[PDB]
Amino acid sequence: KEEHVIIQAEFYLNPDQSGEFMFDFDGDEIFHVDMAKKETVWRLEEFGRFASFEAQGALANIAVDKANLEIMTKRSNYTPITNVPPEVTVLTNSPVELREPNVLICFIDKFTPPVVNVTWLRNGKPVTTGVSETVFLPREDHLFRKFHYLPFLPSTEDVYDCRVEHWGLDEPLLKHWEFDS
Amino acid sequence: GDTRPRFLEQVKHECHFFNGTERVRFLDRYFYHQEEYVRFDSDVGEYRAVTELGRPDAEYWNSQKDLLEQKRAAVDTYCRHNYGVGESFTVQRRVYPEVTVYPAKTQPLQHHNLLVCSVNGFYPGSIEVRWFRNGQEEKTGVVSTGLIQNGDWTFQTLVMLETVPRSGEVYTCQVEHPSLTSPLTVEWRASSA
Amino acid sequence: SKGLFRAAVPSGAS
Repeated sequence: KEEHVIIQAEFYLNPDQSGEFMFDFDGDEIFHVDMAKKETVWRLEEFGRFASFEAQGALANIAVDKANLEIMTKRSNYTPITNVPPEVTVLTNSPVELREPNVLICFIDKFTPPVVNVTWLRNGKPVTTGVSETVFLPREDHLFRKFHYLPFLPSTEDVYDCRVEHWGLDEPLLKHWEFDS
Repeated sequence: GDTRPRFLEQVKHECHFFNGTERVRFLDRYFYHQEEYVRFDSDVGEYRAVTELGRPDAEYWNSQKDLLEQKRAAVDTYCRHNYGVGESFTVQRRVYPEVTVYPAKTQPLQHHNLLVCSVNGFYPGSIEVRWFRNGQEEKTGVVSTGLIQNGDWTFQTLVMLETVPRSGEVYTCQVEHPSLTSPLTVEWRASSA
Repeated sequence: SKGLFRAAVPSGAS
């Protein structure tokens, strides 16, 4: 079996008018193009010291993908995508000790289309401070996965949730986590 | 919230590497929703429709000589080239695991428990994790999560062991990984603390 | 020492 796989993955989605361009090495992201800022964004800052990417070239690809999409939509008799709702798992970066810096990871798996509303909740109230997310990552079955990250100091007093909205779900899905004692 | 029907184009240009770069396979794959409709596979050397929806594309693109020669060069111009650029921080990347051992349920002795071995932060994915009771490996009662990808160029795995500790016992979790030249070992001795 | 990643380009459909 094969040592490694490098996949350049693109999409465009209507009517959201939204698109992605990203590189992937064995299921981890090297970088993507922020279509908004028109900039290359390295998943790790270190990758940028070693390499480069002409972001304008990504945007051209996307325009071709948009124009193709229009054609494909017609050709299918305007048959739309079937929602596949996501699986969600929450886990810690390292094992949990009180007062010891850690990170909650929201793994959102096996869904399409690539639109999700995600929110970290601490005691039922949203938290943006210090958080981060990946773009939508390709899967071999042509669905998507995505991660979100929340830095936190563990506590007996706090509870946390990962609240995921997606059109394939009737209701928002919360995945719960709390200090385990 | 938004119940408007949606329409999705994906394109995946894939380079598969075997034995370093001594065999490379290039796939150019087009998707409508999740359905692959047309692909170019360097082993075939022309575009082939996967679904009837792709015939018009396979037939049109295969009539373009420059296009095909261009896709036929992709093993070198695209795949090997990019393998070159990224190799140093991808193929060569190695981060050490961190190993922590603890019981999951704070129970007394001669009572069932799960000793957890948590291995964290390592790259690449391949790893092996072994539990010993005294000096004897135990493959029975090993409950594992498997390889978990954290999405940030690190993995974890949690490997638990079903015990019934009595206090004259020592348990050890042993980790091997390409970043290490010797196993990381972590002990847990059976007592009240 | 600083290499450039090349993008593969999708073709325009019929």
